[PDB]
Amino acid sequence: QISVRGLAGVENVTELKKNFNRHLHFTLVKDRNVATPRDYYFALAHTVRDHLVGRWIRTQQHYYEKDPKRIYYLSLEFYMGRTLQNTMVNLALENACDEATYQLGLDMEELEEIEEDAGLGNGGLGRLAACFLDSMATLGLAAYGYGIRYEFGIFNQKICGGWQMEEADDWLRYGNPWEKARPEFTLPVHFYGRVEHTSQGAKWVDTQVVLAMPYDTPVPGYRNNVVNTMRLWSAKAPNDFNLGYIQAVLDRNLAENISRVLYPNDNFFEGKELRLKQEYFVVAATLQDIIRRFKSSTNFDAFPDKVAIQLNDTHPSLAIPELMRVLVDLERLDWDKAWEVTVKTCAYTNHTVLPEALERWPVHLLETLLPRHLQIIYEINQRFLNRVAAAFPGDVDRLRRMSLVEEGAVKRINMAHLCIAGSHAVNGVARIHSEILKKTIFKDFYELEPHKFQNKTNGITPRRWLVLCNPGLAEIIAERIGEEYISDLDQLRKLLSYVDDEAFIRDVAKVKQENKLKFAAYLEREYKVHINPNSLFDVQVKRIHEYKRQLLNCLHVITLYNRIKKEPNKFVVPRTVMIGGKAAPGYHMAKMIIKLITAIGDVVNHDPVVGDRLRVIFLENYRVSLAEKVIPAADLSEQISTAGTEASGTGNMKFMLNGALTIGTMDGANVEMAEEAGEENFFIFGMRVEDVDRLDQRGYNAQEYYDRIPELRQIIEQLSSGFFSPKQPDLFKDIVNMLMHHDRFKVFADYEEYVKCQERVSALYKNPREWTRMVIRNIATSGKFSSDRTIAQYAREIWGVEPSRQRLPA
Amino acid sequence: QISVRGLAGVENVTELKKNFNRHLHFTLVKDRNVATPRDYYFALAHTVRDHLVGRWIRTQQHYYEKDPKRIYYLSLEFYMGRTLQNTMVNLALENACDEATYQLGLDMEELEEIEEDAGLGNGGLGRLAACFLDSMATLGLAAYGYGIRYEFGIFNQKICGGWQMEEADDWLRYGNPWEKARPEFTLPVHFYGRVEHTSQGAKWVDTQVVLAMPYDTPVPGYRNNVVNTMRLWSAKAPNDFNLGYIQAVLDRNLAENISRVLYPNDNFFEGKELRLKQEYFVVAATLQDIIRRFKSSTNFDAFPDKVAIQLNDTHPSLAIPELMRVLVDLERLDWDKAWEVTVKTCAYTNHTVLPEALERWPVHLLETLLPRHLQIIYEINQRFLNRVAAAFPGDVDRLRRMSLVEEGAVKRINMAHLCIAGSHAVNGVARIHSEILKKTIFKDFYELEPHKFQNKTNGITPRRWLVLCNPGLAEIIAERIGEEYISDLDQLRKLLSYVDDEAFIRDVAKVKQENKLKFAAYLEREYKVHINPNSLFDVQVKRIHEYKRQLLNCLHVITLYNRIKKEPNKFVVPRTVMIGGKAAPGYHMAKMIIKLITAIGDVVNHDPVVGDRLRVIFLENYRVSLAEKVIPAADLSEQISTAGTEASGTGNMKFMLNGALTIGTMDGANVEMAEEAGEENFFIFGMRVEDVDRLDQRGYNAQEYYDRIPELRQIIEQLSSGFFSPKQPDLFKDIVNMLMHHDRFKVFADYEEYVKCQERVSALYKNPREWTRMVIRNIATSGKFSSDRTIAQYAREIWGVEPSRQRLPA
Ligand SMILES: Nc1ccn([C@@H]2O[C@H](CO)[C@@H](O)[C@H](O)[C@H]2O)c(=O)n1
Ligand SMILES: Nc1ccn([C@@H]2O[C@H](CO)[C@@H](O)[C@H](O)[C@H]2O)c(=O)n1
Ligand SMILES: *Cc1c(COP(=O)(O)O)cnc(C)c1O
Ligand SMILES: *Cc1c(COP(=O)(O)O)cnc(C)c1O
Repeated sequence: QISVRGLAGVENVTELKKNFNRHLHFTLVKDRNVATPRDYYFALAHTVRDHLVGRWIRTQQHYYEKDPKRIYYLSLEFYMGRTLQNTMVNLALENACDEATYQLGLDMEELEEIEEDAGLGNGGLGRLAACFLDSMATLGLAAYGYGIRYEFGIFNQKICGGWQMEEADDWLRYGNPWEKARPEFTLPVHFYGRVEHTSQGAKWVDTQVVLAMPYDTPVPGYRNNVVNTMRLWSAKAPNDFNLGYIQAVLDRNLAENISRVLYPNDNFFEGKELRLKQEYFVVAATLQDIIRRFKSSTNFDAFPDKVAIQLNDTHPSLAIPELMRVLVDLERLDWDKAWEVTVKTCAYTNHTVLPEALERWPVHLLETLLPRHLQIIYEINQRFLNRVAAAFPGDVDRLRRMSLVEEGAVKRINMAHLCIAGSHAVNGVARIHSEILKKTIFKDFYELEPHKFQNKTNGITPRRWLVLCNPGLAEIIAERIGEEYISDLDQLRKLLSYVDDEAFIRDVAKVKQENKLKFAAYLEREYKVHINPNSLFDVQVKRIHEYKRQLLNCLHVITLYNRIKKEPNKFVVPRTVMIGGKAAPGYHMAKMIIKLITAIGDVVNHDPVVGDRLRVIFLENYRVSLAEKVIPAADLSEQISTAGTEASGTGNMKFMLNGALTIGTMDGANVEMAEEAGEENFFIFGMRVEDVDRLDQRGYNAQEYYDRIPELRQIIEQLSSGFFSPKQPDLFKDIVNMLMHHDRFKVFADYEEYVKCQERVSALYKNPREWTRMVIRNIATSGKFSSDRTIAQYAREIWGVEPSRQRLPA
Repeated sequence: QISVRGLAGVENVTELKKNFNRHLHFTLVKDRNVATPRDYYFALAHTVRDHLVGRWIRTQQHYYEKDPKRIYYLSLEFYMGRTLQNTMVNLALENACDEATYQLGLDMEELEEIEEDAGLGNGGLGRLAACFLDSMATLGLAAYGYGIRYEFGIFNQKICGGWQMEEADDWLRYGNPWEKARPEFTLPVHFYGRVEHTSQGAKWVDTQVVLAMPYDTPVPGYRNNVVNTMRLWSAKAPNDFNLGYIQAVLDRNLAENISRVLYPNDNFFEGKELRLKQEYFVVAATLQDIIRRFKSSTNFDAFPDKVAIQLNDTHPSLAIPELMRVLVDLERLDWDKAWEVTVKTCAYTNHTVLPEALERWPVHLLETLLPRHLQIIYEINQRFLNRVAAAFPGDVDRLRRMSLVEEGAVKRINMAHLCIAGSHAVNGVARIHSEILKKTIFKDFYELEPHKFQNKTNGITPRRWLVLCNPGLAEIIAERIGEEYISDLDQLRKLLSYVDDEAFIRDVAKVKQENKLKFAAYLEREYKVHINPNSLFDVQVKRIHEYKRQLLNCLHVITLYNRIKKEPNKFVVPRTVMIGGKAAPGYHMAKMIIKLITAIGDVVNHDPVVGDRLRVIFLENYRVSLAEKVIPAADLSEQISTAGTEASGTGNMKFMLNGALTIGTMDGANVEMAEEAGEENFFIFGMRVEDVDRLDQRGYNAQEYYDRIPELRQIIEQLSSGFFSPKQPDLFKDIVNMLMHHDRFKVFADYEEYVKCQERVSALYKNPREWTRMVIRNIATSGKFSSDRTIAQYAREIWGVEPSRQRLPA
């Protein structure tokens, strides 16, 4: 059908069809008379999977022959989403498969909607890992993703009575055709026990053993025949476990619960034992696998030359003391040499500066669960502080500030401090975030070892986030500059020479209109909700959190509503305000924010005077597959976190690449995006980081804004009086109280400028031609935000390996 | 290689090889350089499985088109064993596969040893179900096996320090290539709740829901292209289950524990709630499936004409009140009509008369778990007793004896009484057992409804128990009378005309010698134990239980030992005494019996004076795959249960078909076996049922035998004094005490005659020619014991369907 989707050759279509029927028969054991759409989806998935195996096997054989340096990306989250379409895109089988299923009398798009999302992540951090695996394979790096195969991923969100309800994400129910169990490579992981000091070295004994069973999933690069591996561990009890009889067998669940479910917290630390077990489980099994592969290439001096371990945040920070444990206790290396190897092998990536998100584990927990690791951590701390004391003689407070051990009610281990000490590189995820790390929370560490600190601005893969979700846009772009940009996004700059091209302007605007129509139809299909395709699509999708300020968006919405009710017969640009995202189960304020959003919709969407001029919809169960649908349909991207809180953000990049203009604060990557496109082509507003600091030094008093802004006051009074909750007048008392007395994120401080900026957005939307020209300038300068650029920088500046675009023989 | 194993055509071998490589590559994702024997086993299994699918699909389509009466065999146990070789035998692919793997450079026998046993059973009852499925498919019946897919089957037995140790049977660890999950057919099962009585009928509400997910396994008939289905249910929690957040997800295990593990009891009832849940779980899911299939053929009058439900013991007895519940509460039929349908649909098979094995569930358990079913049971009881009262006016004791409700400390429901009342047929499993049912425990029921009582003597499938495990014997037999006997075992009688044939006598004896050599080699291979292949193989394999009297065997062994020590330089026929079997985890006496056996071996096997004249080995982890190895190698089959206790026995039939002579009591099927072969060709001894009764009436006093039998006294003194347990002189005090004061099975009463009979066995073994001629007379008359004969009788006399030998188009 379309160019970028590959060729539909006669031979290939014929071969796909026969293999499709073969799997339906032999694999699914069904016939065309009893087969259901799900059956057809699986027949197609297995057919596509077959094309991966040959490449998968030779890629791994290749790495064996050449023995390049291996990159191990450790993460407790991999937000993969669906795999079928992505695989077809990277293998250039999309048009062929579409034609083949068409000839078999089936609609491939219908079949793609049957695949469950692999929701093994919470949000940005997990999605970044997913985009990174794609870029590493596309850049020909010998990389391996290592994580946990959760039986239940992020919960499915249902909205009942306007409230979020959670339900188990049983994503493996019908089976996962993409994974391959490798029980032959099962490894043991130890817990509890005690430390015994003998003649030669310490020994960790009397431990409880839990088996780690690996499952491998292929990660295809973009049309280069490279297929890397993502290995996820599953917990299994040994057969002699707890071995009345019946109970012992039933108690096997205790050990296997380790890989049962993903903790649903976004930017928030919960110090539960089960979570600590998951963190060690992934680290212990992974390191054994790494060392095994290394030995099958004694001389650990070359370990750093053949291995690179990237820690996605502090979640897998135990890799540092675990590596030391193995080298010292098992391999018998002296401490100093072991430490040298560890530091040169590990690298740490920080993703946030929010205090409540940093991991600080209670010493009593580590003491009971991992006694040997606690001893190693103390030793690491002791030697680290000796170095600090020698560099800053007499600075006793610096010593207490930099310690890995925090004193107080309960002693805790600061995992971030542990990561900085044991890594040769520490990076932030956006220029401003990395600068904040050096000026604030890690200032002491930066002064001790300035060379360790770097920046690696985040990115997104243009395969899934452009070609896959927006083929219409990828096509009109390819028509003008070719297909090369898909693996070299910087080429989009060439589109700048078409900003005055009347044909292109029309095509860009047409693609957007088509996406909006398709999404508007979807909302009625699966959610039965009417919306005006002609209105401006104002969307904010991301996890619900106070720092992301969905509340500021709500205030604007209510303002628009009050203004209409004030001057009913006055013209206003029609808007469809869409807000979506999940709230962590135990985050009360976040759940109240979702309720407020639906409550506003209940009032606004049923007011006759408003008509189709303003709609407020809450997008239920926001996840990767839904993002691929709503982002291509958006006109306005809301990125309004309080300056200094959103480390980078990645959703912002997805919107920019797909034709949406951005309204946001100078926070995270927004700064670099505005810098690339030009501030005149971005809708910036609000306090800058320096302004927030000034306000804090002076003291933030929300009452002041309430007293001086009539429109704001009216909104707060509506909330308090029950205007949005008739039957429950004080339903939103907590929200008002927080906004008025303890708003850590200064919602009111940016209200005026936000509303003003939004007016400028509406003014531009009234001029179709100029709105589209600004969109073109955004798309044309989004090249820097490709994860291929990010990974190439990690490769050269941290891992010490050269990326490759060379194809492998198919 | 051998005739009975089929042809190895050029086309077939070529096709098998290419498909083998295809699966190794595409299915296992491996190459010949990294593939392990397990990998090769799976490549072969998938290759063989492919040949099943076509036949499997058309067989089921066939039943849809013709709509014959369906047979549903409900059992909580299906002792299947391995599936690879059995599938090849029934599809006539054995020689072709052997040749193909040979050309690929692999030993197929080595690969077959890698497959885990499907140990979803405890012993005879479970194995019978397995043999029955094979015969039903071979006889072209539209039959379905329905059970539970236990995650853990019968435990693996390890022997440590002479004691049994149990370990989880994680048989699904590497995956099961034979099963096909059918999540699309998942059904809900209800538990707890309460009964609500409304205007029209009762309603079962406020129940907890557990999902039943089916897994289908193909059951191929013998070379007739018929492939039936065995559907096993797996427990799954609904996604809204218990829906802090984390705990709710983890608690899903509570519901899924229902299908976690098989209760390891043989001939013993344990009234645990979890077991009751398993029984209802299989019954509820199965009945919904049956009715669904029936409706997809309102007129429930024809239900009995299209459906037959066979209850394997009382384990699935809840099917009776569950069927009533559905017809009355859901379909709205009047009681009388519903009862008529139920009775004509259900049939019950009793497998034992031991009081401790009968199911008697506490009313308080049913009351809490299945409130509606308890009400229905009371109603059934009320109407049943009204019928008894009308037939035997004034006989109040009969009323209390026949009630389904037993009074006492705690009220219980007698499931056996429930089954007789709600079934149109009740059968025993051997002539003598069925007669005992009518004369004793079910005497009252027989007098009320004589027509319901039948006999269906058990049998074993000659495919697995002859062709598969003893190809050498199947071959020499086929050489003389053809291959027809494999599906018509009665033809073995033609072998009677070869009893004087010198060539045949030599071949029969040669096959046995080869089997013994092969097994002797196996014992050293996997268990490192030396044995003399020239000695007589005296084996007793079956679950450990006091009624099976492994203790009587031990007494004989010790007698042989003492006699040798008494007259060292006297000649005696060399013997290798092999005893094997698992003991239920909570059965103390059974565990002490295993310890005694090993202790005897410790003494006997290391006594220089004995030499290679006597060896005592305990066969560890006895299971189906081990039975297929030891039975073909046995010379003497020990079937020595106390007369009246072994309902039928089936191991006895396996030994008879494979060339072993039998020493046993006139119990169970032994009676019919001796009758078929002729008592002169059987080694019968001991009390007959009538003798046991006489002894009980008089009072069994073990002391009497101890006082009058010097040799017996010596043995008891050796046991008591610690002769077999030096470091622990009183280790076997419990055994001695039981034997002397409370032996329910009169071990001493049969001692003298047993020892005497054993001497007659040794005398015959000294004459090779005559021993073999007697063996030939046994093999030649074992035809009656084929499960094809048993099933044909069930079909005609109970289910009302005609068996068919006609092939289906392949
Ligand atoms: N636990 C955490 C910490 C940070 N983050 C997020 O990670 C992404 C990727 O770097 C950032 O772009 C985002 O700004 C940050 O909040 C997250 O999703 N979860
Ligand atoms: N729970 C029980 C009850 C009887 N049985 C057994 O069933 C078989 C098959 O009919 C009989 O041959 C055997 O005699 C009996 O003990 C058993 O294995 N388990
Ligand atoms: C891209 C993405 C995110 C991250 O969005 P931000 O706005 O950067 O927080 C979160 N969830 C999903 C499903 C995503 O695709
Ligand atoms: C045949 C068989 C049985 C039944 O044996 P009996 O001696 O009749 O009790 C038990 N276990 C296995 C593994 C069998 O194959």
